[PDB]
Formats: sequence, C-alpha cells, structure tokens
Amino acid sequence: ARGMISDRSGRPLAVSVPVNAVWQGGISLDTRWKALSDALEIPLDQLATRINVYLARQVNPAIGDYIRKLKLPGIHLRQESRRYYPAGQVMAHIIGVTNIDGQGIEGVEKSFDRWLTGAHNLVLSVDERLQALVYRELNNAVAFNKAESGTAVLVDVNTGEVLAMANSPSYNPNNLTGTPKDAMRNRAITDIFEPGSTVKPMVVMTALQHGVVKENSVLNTLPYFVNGHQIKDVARYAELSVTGILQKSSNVGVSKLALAMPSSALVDTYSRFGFGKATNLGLVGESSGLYPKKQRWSDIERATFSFGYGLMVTPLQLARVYATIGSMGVYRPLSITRVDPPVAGERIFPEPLVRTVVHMMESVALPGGGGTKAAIKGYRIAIKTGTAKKVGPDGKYMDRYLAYTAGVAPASNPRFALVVVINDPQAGKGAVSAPVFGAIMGGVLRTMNIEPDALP
Repeated sequence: ARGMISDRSGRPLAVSVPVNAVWQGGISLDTRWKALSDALEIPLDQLATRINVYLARQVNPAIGDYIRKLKLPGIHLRQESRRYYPAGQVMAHIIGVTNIDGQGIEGVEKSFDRWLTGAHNLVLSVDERLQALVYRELNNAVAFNKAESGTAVLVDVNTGEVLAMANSPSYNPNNLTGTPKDAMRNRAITDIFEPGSTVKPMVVMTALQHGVVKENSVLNTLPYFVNGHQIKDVARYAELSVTGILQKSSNVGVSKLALAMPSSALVDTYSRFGFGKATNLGLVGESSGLYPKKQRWSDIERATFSFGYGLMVTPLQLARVYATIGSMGVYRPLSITRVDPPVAGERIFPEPLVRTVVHMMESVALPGGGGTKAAIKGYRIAIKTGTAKKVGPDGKYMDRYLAYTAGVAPASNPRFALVVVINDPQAGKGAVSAPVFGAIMGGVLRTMNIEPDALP
C-alpha cells in the first residue's frame, strides 16, 4: 500500500487504486481463448506465440474478475497498484508519476519514494485551489500568445512554502500514452535563463547600503561609454531618481550605481538573495543555475552584471529571490511539504533598507512604468518585468524570446512572491507576461480574502 499524497488542506492529489495482473501447455482451442483475446486485446497468434510468463499488466479488475471466472489452464491473477491523480494535468509536474512496479520516477512520487513505500501519507505545501487558478491563467496565456511554453511559481514570503508550481504544456499522469520525454521535464526547476532586469531591485539595495546613493538621489541618465560599449536605454531620459531607475528599467541608471561600487558589491548581494544556490527540493533535474567564479572584473563586465547577465536562474530560484524581497530581507529555505509556522529565517539585508526599495518597485506597476498591465484593482503590487533570449537545461540552451514578470504582493504588507515566464510568444497586434502576473496574483489575493490596500 503506497502512501496517499495530499495538498495543504488535505485534498487528495495521488491515491493507490487497485488493478490486476494476468499470467498440458497446448491451447485447447475452446471458446474461452477467443473471449480472452477479445478481453486483453491480444490476438490468438500473439497470445499463443508469446507464451510458447506475463501476458497483461496494469489490467482493470472488472476484466480481471471476468478472466478468473473462465478458469483457464493455470491462469494466475496478481494484485497491482495503478496511481490515480485527481488533479492530473493541473499538478502533473509537482506530483509526477510512478512506474509499473509502483516505484517513484518523477515529481514528489520519486522525491518521497522512500517515505511513501517504507508507508504513510504526504501533505504538500501546494493548495490545489490556487494551483488550479495559477495553471488555468498560465495555460490560457501560453495559448493566447501562441507561445511555445509557460511557467508560474507561487511562494509564501513568510513560510517559504511553494503554494503553486504550474507548467504549460503539462501531461496526463493518469494516461502516459502519446506524450514525449521532453514534456515530462519540470521546466520550473530545470530550464534556466539570464535573470535580466529582475536583478535591478538588488542593485538599488546594494547602492543604498554602500552609501553611493540616497532614496531621493537623482542621477545623470544620458547615454555614455564603458570599454568602447554604449550603455543606453531605448526610452531616453536626461535625469532619473533611484525610483525612476527601477520604474523605467534604466540600464544607464543601474550601470552608474554599479560602477560607483566595488565589483564584489553585487556578487555578494546576488549570492545573499540565493542566486546560483541549490533550491534543495528532492525533485529530479533541479538546477542550481550558473554563477561567476571569476577573479578579474572589467568595467563593462561590472555593468552587464547590473543588467542581469553573466548568471542564470530557475523560475523557482527567482521566486525565492522575490520571496526574500517580500519578507524584507529574510532568506528562508523553500519547502514542497506543509510546515507549521513560524519558519526560521536568516536576515541577509536590513529591514528598513529593503522596505523602501519595495515602495520604489510599486512605480513599475503604476503609470509611466513598464508593468502597468500587471496592475491589480484595489491592491498595491511590487513587480519587475524582464527579458532573456536563450533558455534551457545547463548545456542545452535554445534561443527563444523569454518574457517574464517577478513580483510580490500586496505591497503594503507582502504575503506572496510570484514568478510568471512566457516562452517565445509568436504574437503580433515583458508586456506579454505583465497581464498573466496580474490575473494570477489578483486571483490568489482575492481567493485568500486579503484586503485591498489601494489609496483612499
């Protein structure tokens, strides 16, 4: 009896349904052998030849009981355990699947194969109710945009629990027929990409802590050169405040903040928030991303590092980063299992310093920002849109237009960190993923009965 997997509210996600196994050595050529062939989908020639020892496995008991009451020569029925997944496609990648011998091969089924056999029940951090809402919005968004793929990871800022982890496309764990191997991969923990503009909140933090800038400081944001490379934003601005730099996603802005500090400044802050550090769930293929081990930093390299290039992250790794932003500089480990609060957290940045940067990040959601489509009605949100051009498992990167939105809500007192990723949207008519974050985060906020924190 393999253990029952449940969500945080005790709803069933994986249960063991019972299923049969079917196994004077000449075929009597009675009427029963034909009725056997019709039942097991096994021709007389094939049936006779394959035994001239298993015949059929993972067979419906109803058929199984119809076979017993033929009473054929030394036919023996063995008891097996097919896994039934009520959610199915919705949480295919988290739950995973089991093999024919009831051995964990993918998802938590493999991660907790020991506990679920050697057996008691598993209570996950995931909320089916949220996962369902997260998955639907993502699946619809990928289809609407005509995108190849899409990923959404939802983390609790306070507990570090994974509330949802939807991937599109998904697979049917109840029937694994006609689905490729590439579809099985959990793209939320395996596929890595250059984090890009999503690191710029961390740049502003470092610059504030290193005293390079005050929270009301204004910078010369005209285009300039570093080692014969022009640092320029598409949207050209004369002057921007530290707020404006995040608002407008000013490469010129962050590059000057970065080059005002030592090379090691960002390398430290990034590592503190958990860039290039193992997510440390049991899941197969879980990637720790890529991170510089280098020694000599050129001026251009220090600048491109502030733009969010020269390192790579899983959607889950980035969700943990923004979880640490929502907690106001408290780095908690990720949990796929339900946990009783309070969860012990390590402080990596001063509380009042991070809080001001979270307030600056609301301007991205507000008018003039690059993330206005992500705006929730009644809720203040602290988000950051970004873009990358290649994404895949380590050594298997494919050149795709990767659009994503990392954010935290509600801004007044954050409860959730969300990361949405739309992969290679082949659309016409960052700006692609901004709305998905909106629908998802908005739905999560109203579902958990959070109060709107919009101004009078």
